[PDB]
Amino acid sequence: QIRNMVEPMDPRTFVSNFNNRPILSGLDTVWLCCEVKTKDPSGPPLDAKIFQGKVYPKAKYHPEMRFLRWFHKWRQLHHDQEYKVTWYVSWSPCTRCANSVATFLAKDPKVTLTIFVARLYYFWKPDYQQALRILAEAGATMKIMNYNEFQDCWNKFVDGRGKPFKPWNNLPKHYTLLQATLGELLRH
Amino acid sequence: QIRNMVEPMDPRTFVSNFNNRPILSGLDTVWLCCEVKTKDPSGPPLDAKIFQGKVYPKAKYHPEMRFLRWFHKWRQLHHDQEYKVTWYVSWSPCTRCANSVATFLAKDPKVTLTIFVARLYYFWKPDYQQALRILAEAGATMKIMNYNEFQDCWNKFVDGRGKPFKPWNNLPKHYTLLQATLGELLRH
Ligand SMILES: [Zn+2]
Ligand SMILES: [Zn+2]
Repeated sequence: QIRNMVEPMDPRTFVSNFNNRPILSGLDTVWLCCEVKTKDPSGPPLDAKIFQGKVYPKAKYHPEMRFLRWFHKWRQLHHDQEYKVTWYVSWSPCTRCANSVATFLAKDPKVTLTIFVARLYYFWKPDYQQALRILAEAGATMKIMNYNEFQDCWNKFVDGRGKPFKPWNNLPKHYTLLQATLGELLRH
Repeated sequence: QIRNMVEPMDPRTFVSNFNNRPILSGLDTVWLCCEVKTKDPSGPPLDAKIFQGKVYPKAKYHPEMRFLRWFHKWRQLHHDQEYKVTWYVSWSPCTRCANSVATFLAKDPKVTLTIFVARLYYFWKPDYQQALRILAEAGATMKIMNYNEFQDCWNKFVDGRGKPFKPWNNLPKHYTLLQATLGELLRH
């Protein structure tokens, strides 16, 4: 049970940065909730951690970059086998980071990433639209966080204090918008 | 010109009821701006009108239903030829209105409708989704109002007032959302 493997983030912090209002400003931070497993989806969570970084460049200090460096040294300490990573990230990847995660997934065919985004990041600038396409073109499975993944993220990475998940009104309103957007953007 | 054929609506009313923030309810009414034309769209508009209806049932007082009765009476006064109707309605259609318009478009292969919605109405509830999916059958061309269609509507149906149309913030961002949602819902 990964609640001990990580240093769970604050409830007032989660409700703020994982709010899925598609157009939102005032959140300068992107929170990545990481989780490593084997080619199995049914066994134990093998390792887990929470990265965070601020959005202004350099992109070398972004929570998807902190992951890529961490997972490089971590892959060394464990045996060569197929891994299944999955992210619960607050904002979608930026443009430079999407290129890094693509070069990574390309070199290393044993890992297969799955990113759940709470919000799509600059879904209107066409640079960021091809960033999402770059990822799904490298093998990364891109999805929108729905009620289950918001809940499953609360249980696993928060000071839940046994408290159960409290969903805001307009969650599936925003979900239907964001899924359909990600659906159109990835379409080719 | 058609600013003369109708009873132009108020400027403060148009920005109010045609604002395209995908999520809205503080809005009790639905506004339908109609326009009938010939086979050739490069000709002038034959007639035009503004309907109104409150959003609560029965659907008999919905602005797309007042049209269906009005257009039946108007059809008689002219010779039979092919009409190209186009709506600029603020909310998308409800479920029962969509049945009317589908069966209506079915009786008369000479009419071809084009509906421009400013917002999708209850785009998350699953029946209101096959609601748009009906009109898509029986031929209705479904589209989202982008800036051009908002502008063209101000010109034709709004008491211009000698002040220019000022488009509201995030209009083409909201367009991306609603355009993506509608697109996915119609293939679904
Ligand atoms: Zn980045
Ligand atoms: Zn109706």
